[PDB]
Amino acid sequence: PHRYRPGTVALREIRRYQKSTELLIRKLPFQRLVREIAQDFKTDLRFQSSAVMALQEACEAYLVGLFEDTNLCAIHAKRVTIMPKDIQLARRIRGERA
Amino acid sequence: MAETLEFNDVYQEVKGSMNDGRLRLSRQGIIFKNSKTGKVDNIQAGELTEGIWRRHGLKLLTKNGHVYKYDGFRESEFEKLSDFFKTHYRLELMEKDLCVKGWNWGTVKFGGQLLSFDIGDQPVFEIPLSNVSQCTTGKNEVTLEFHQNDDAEVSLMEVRFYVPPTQXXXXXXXXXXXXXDAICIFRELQCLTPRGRYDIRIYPTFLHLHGKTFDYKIPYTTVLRLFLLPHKDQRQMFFVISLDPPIKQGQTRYHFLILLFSKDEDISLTLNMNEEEVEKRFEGRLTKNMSGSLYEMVSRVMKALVNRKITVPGNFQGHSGAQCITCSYKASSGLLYPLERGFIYVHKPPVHIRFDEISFVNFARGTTTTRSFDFEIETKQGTQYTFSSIEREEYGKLFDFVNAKKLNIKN
Amino acid sequence: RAKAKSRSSRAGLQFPVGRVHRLLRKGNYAERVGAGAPVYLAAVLEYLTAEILELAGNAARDNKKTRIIPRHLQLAIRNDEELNKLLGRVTIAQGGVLPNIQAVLLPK
Amino acid sequence: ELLIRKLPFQRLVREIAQDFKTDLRFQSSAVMALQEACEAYLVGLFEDTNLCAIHAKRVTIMPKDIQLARRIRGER
Amino acid sequence: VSYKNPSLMPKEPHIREMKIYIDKKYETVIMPVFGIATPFHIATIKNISMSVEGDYTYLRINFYCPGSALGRGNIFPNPEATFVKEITYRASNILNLQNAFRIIKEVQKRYKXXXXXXVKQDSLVINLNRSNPKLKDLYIRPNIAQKRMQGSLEAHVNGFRFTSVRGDKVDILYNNIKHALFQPCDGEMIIVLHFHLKNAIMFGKKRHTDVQFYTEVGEITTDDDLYAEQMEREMRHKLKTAFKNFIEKVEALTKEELEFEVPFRDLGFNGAPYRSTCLLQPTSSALVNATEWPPFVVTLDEVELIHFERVQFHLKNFDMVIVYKDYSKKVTMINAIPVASLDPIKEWLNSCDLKYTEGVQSLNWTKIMKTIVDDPEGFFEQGGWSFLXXXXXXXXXXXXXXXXXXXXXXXXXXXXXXXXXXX
Amino acid sequence: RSRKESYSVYVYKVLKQVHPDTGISSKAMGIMNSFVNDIFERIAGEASRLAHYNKRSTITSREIQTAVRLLLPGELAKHAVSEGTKAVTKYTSS
Amino acid sequence: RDNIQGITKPAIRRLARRGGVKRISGLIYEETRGVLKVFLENVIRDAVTYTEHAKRKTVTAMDVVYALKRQGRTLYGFGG
Amino acid sequence: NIQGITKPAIRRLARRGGVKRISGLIYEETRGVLKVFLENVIRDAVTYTEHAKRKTVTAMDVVYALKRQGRTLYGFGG
DNA sequence: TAATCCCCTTGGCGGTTAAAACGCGGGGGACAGCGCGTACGTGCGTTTAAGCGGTGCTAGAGCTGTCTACGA
DNA sequence: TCGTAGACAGCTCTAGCACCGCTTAAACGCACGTACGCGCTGTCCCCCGCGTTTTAACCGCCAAGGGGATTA
Repeated sequence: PHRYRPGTVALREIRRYQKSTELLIRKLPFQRLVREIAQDFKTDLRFQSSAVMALQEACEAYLVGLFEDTNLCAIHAKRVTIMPKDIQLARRIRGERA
Repeated sequence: MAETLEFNDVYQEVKGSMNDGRLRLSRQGIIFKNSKTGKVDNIQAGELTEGIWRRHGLKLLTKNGHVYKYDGFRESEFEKLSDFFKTHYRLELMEKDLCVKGWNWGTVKFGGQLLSFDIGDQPVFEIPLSNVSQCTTGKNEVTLEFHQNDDAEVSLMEVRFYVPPTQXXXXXXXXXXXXXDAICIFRELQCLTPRGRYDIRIYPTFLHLHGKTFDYKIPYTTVLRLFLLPHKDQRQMFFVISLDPPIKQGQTRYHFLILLFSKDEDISLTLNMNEEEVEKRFEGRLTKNMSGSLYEMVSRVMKALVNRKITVPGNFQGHSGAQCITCSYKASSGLLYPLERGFIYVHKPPVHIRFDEISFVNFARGTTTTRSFDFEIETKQGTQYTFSSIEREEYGKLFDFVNAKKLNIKN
Repeated sequence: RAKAKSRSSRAGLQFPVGRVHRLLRKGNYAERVGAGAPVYLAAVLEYLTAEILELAGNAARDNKKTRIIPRHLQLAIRNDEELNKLLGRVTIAQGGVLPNIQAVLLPK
Repeated sequence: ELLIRKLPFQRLVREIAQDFKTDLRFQSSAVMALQEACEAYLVGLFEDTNLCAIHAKRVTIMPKDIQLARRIRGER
Repeated sequence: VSYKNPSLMPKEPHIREMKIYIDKKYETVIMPVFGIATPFHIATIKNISMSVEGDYTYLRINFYCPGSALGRGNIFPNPEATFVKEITYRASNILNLQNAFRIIKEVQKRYKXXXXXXVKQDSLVINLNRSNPKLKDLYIRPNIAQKRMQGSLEAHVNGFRFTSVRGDKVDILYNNIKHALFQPCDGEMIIVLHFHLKNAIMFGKKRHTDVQFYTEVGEITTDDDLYAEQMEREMRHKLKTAFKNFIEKVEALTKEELEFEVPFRDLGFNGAPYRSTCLLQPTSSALVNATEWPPFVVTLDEVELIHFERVQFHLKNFDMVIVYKDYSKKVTMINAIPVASLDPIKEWLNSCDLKYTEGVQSLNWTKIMKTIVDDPEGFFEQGGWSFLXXXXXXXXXXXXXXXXXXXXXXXXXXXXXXXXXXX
Repeated sequence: RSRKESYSVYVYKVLKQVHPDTGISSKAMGIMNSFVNDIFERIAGEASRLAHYNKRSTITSREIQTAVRLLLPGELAKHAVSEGTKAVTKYTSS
Repeated sequence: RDNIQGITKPAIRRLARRGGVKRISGLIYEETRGVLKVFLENVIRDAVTYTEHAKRKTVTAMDVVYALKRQGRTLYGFGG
Repeated sequence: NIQGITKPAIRRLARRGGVKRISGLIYEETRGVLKVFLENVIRDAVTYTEHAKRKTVTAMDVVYALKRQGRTLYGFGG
């Protein structure tokens, strides 16, 4: 029908999302990369399920505060579109990678 | 009567501060030799229309259309040149001084060869369209682009105007002068100077940015140097061209043609020249149908256009093996590439500094680790520019490379 | 022994103070520990967790529902003041996010 | 090295204590460490904000630069 | 004009050598228009700047035109003549272009020094009468010099005269003052008789309107006795009673014609109309912030209505719009207002007789003035100041009909009940 | 059923003294049982270093409450001070 | 094998809208992948050492306890 | 009191911070942030002395204070 | 503390629908440019209070007997 | 139920504590030219919006196994 006004669709999206919590990420498409990464450190390392579940929680948990920090950086930038500049700058505040 | 006259020192104004020539007279017209180039122009009695004595020389108007702006004369040349003239012409010189009001209100007349502008029967200029190079219009912009043929003194570059709407008109005969195969044609060019996405085709003595809003030319004379530089992630590549003069919008200047390519710029090209003719022009190098990395594929053609060598990014691996680092400079933090003979600062602005032109360099320190080092460079022209935000390993790589360039570090 | 009249019953509370001091003798943080030191912290925890549950019941009234969900917790703690600054670095399992919409993200 | 002069600083530092507990004595020596910790949480406290101003593309500074990075530091 | 004669020459014959030139006494630039050395009156010229690359410079000179003399009123006697806007010269450095470029700005200074703007009030009738209101320890702000001027104030049958120590007389008429107000030194730094004029009168260096007279009650020295506070009481109370008697003397001459209203510090708040949070106070006809320099004196009579700004969560400091009656007077924003003083200022508006509005929203206020100075009812054609209020828009749906949760919710609940203990 | 000495049951009572009927996710019961230990540790290690600083091998409740004054802000800190104080003096009365 | 691309652009977008942002730019994707996986590796590295300290052959959730103890980024309720 | 934070001392910090144009409200802005940074490090120091039951305050108080602050630097044997 | 095991992890999968990806249509928002007015930095007079040399000044940190009482 | 860490005096003594001059280097404020913040822009452009294809990720169901928990 009428393609929707800008933002209004995404406003309904974020209103749908701010209540919700559960995983936006699949299990085995994530697990496959995780087991791939773990073998690079060392072979012969099995996983349990629940640790991977908690890590799939924890990675999203790390990313989401980063996302809102990046959003506040765009609020500073006063532009609708997101920017690659900010994250490094956020890490320039966070002292993560130098 | 007398048959000639001579002044080997008098000028004639040709498009700015043109220097001396050689007045010679004759009983039908004028033999003006150039004392610079030996160029002799001749005027006869069938040509004479007008001459008026201003602030000083024969400011003549003939039936060649020409505006003979002779100058470098003394005051009573008004007599003695007229002493050669007196018998025939039926023309004397007024003391005009066409206008000295300094008041803007007048009318422009498109001259048949010139461009006159009047303040109520009192004009200020009658300028031929040879004196302009190119021209754009606007509202109310009237752009008269003046490119000097290299006089070291004062040279006019641009005069724009308040012309009213030119109701039922425009810059008509203003835009009526000199006209300034496509060898190859490009598609989807990520333009950075100016910003946008336009294309450039390749013309016999120049090139052309074809675009949607603007449309620009790239002469083979105006180039200075092929620069070939990457992005530091090597996902992109910086296609920069050292140029002189910059191109303008009237407001900004484009000293360096900056373009952005990716690493993915990989396609075949087909040159619109014959297989003997590609090396009749190229000489054994650039064939009709080559391919590959367009950042290199285009620039191979660009080298044979410039007939000048390749600027290569250095092998200096700074922090994390990167070939550069960013630094805070001029409302921006941009990368600084080391080179064979210089440094280049992307992006806004592009600033190149050669090694030899540097007088010295110096540092400045805060106390904490977080990029407290503040590094400035003073050139031999007296100018010094300051580039902050340097870490300690960045200082190690920097300081070692500067010492490898044996540069005067004031400390 | 006799009747197990608890030290915690002599504190009138719930936490296993003898087992708490047993846990204290695991990390073994000094050669001796005062007897009220397991009492004091257990009292503190039983106090503060009760306030946490009191706020969680308020959030359940906000939910108008029955079972406490983990999304209530950011509804409690990320709406709190002393705990929110106090547990800022703490990430919350299945906590959700707070409803935080910017006014610049709104139309004319 | 050192920017803040001693006595108007340290009289105000001693002025803080009565809000917590009045009538207390102090090392003169401890005050210098407080100066160091102060100027420690001054310069790096300013550098990030200068990075915000260059992300603001400005020569001057604003409190929007101030309040942002402290939240990005997790201070508030 | 630039010149009148060919014999009105440049000060040097330049086109034999092609050198730049300014004629100062005729106030004109003389530049070759491709060899045509033409003069130009400075009053027809905007400005000048410089760029350079290598040694090759570029001196742009913008000239006055519609677009430069205006935005494209005219004191310029032709609407539709062809003008110029700018020129741009290029030379190099083997110099004087910059050295004459620096001479240009003070020519702009000397012209507008020569061509300035040109309030002369009536000469105050000094009368050394019986009830002559005179008072001591009186300082003026703004001062005659940059130094803080000392003297006494002497009220007369038609106004005030701040006779300085030097004898300088400050004639302040009855019809000049709009808002004569008095703030006591009650927990203050001064005790001020402000006299908000209606005419910026020329004295000292400038033409001033908000002029105040004050007596400091400060405390901080940089050189437990209970006589220091009692000496402070002697300097405050036992002198402010004589200050009230001076109020009685100046109103033994006005008889409350030129009033001195009481501050409302119960309604006074540390807000920022001059973008610095000082103690505003209402009076009987003026919300005044004359406690510090400069004094904010607003006429409450010329206020159409009041829009409260930033009436929203997490805003302890909010703002307010003084929607004036005279929209030609620029709308000022009283800022950093406490939330506790919301309803007190509202009740003050109920005493100010204004049906007010609130909001969080903001817009370009000069744009709203240009909307409303074209027609005093034309912004009232937009619903008036109900445009401040919302009006929503059309859409598809809110689409939150199935706003539910886990129908198959988790069975995590009562763990157990079987338990025991030890020691 | 996972018979380890996480607490999980005093919670199961002290809700019922403030909300006698409210269901709970046992997930959140585990959240709080972890949360107990999460503050137990930051009491314990800092109590250890404070017992080191005076060079005193004993840890009584003043050593607890000083770390409490460190670790908890304001009036709820003072409330916890009062509630621990009344309990310690209650076992002093025993 | 290419499982870094296992995270999808719309899942990235649902994270961004759960992150509560307004407009997408497609450049952020691999950036976020790199910022993600390296921090993951920072966790995984000393996480391996914990099971090696337990001398076992299988990763448990006791590992991420001490991992977040090193991070100061702890969750709750995950002792089992 | 807090007015003793002189603008040129602020500019010494700002040019040590490498900032050249500085807004005037930042002067009064940072003064409260100073006190915020003070009060945490002073409160636990008071707590340290009260636990140490003394009349005087040491720099070891600052040592153990900045440890809890996560704001630990060194320079005087610690 | 060496056997024992059963209580956890795994290779690839039958089914098939909600989710992932390219593209066509079209539209939404950055952005460098044009002024244009403006406030903090520089030069400088002025204050002037602060670092330091010196006073008199006394109450608090520190370790040694001691014998003991709450944790072990 | 034996034990030793530490609170209660006690001496030492000394690290500060509060001022008065010297003087002398550091901050306040007046005046001012200006580099830069700010409003309107216009132009191109880069994701919505499905459209269509696809496609692969997850439930029911299979056995295979394996290594950490669990018992004197």
